[PDB]
Amino acid sequence: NPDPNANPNVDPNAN
Amino acid sequence: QVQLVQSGAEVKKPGASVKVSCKASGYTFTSYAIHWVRQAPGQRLEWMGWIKAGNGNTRYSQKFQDRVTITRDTSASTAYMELSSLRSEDTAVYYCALLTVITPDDTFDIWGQGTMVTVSSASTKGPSVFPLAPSSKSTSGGTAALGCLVKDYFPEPVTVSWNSGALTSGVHTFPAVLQSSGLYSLSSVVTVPSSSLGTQTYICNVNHKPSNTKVDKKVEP
Amino acid sequence: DIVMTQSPDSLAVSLGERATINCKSSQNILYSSNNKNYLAWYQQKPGQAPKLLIYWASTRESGVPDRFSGSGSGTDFTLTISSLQAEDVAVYYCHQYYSSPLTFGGGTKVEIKRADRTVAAPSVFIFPPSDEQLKSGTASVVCLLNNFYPREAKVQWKVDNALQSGNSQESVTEQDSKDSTYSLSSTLTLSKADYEKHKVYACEVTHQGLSSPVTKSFNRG
Repeated sequence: NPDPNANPNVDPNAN
Repeated sequence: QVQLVQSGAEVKKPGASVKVSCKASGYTFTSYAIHWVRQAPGQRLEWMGWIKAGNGNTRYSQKFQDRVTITRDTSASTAYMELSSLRSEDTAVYYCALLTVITPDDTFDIWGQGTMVTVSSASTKGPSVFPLAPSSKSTSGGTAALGCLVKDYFPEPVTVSWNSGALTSGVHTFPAVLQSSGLYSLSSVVTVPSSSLGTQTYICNVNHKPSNTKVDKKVEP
Repeated sequence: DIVMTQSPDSLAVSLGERATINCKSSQNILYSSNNKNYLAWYQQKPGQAPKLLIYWASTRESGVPDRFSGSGSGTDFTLTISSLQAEDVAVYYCHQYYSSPLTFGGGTKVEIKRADRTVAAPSVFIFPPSDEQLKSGTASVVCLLNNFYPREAKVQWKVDNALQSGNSQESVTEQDSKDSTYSLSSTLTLSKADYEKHKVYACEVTHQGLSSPVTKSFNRG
């Protein structure tokens, strides 16, 4: 699964 | 407009350290993470690490964790990357960047202008700027060629503009070449109407930040 | 590391034509729970930082033209430029943000070819050393080959009709953002003393658009 801390700038639930 | 403005190019000796800064503006500094990405000459982009501007938390690539420290100063709205124990393979352009900011509201991606770090024993040297005057040997048809020779400087880069940026059409600023001496040289040329050499003024503007060299050279027939 | 591999390393198509760039990831970057691929495409033009074009594999950033399109899922991705505009000359990079370290592909250089199959001979200009440089004790002679296509070109130097070898340096621009053309500068560098022992200085140019070599020359002084 993706690591959400790889790029903190990325909100994975935003388009 | 969000902007990221980095410190100037530097040469550093092998084994020494270098500290590049990255001043942010146009947004709330503490809200996002600043990344550091480098690009060695001719090679691909390489991610080094990020720092969360608010809490100062960091994450490093394994390739660099032994030699890189990323830090921030919220009062100055600035991030810093320090690379120690420099080696020839560290010669590269270093970028700070707000990479892939994907927010519920908006999406943006902003980079600094880059900082070239050269790892070398050689000393900093400012360029000489010589005119390449238009003459009968540099006119063909109704076109005249003229330029500036930016000779014997170290390290890279220089920047060249013409007429303080008013002249951009027809300009060719060539890649620098390393001469046998170990110093760089390049030329910047432009083609212009031969008919108007008497009425127009052509000035090349040369900047070599490592030596704080700033030259304006009028190029006359 | 999730290794990103691009194919081809370089491509050339005509203005108007379709360019295709492939990127493959060593690991699946699709998250089934949100049906998102953690991939971005960047464009990088010479001497500038990269510019974000696509994110989530297929989402265009605002401002990005609709002729740029991303496709693909899991480990196989494609960037397509539907109708190339000559400015699209640049290096394209894939990027994954699924896991640390963040990684980039090796880059795909996109160049332009002329659709009308035409050839552009270089315009040749020659510049004697400036008196300013001569006062410093060195003489640089510059030959300019302007706006030629295709890229292959030959310059030979002749001093007093004798062919020269190994004492000149050349530099070539990147392909022009507007016309497919290239330019080349060659510099012949001599000490002032050697410069002053000869009369005729000439550069002789060979290119596909020339049915015989072009020689541009001057007599010292």
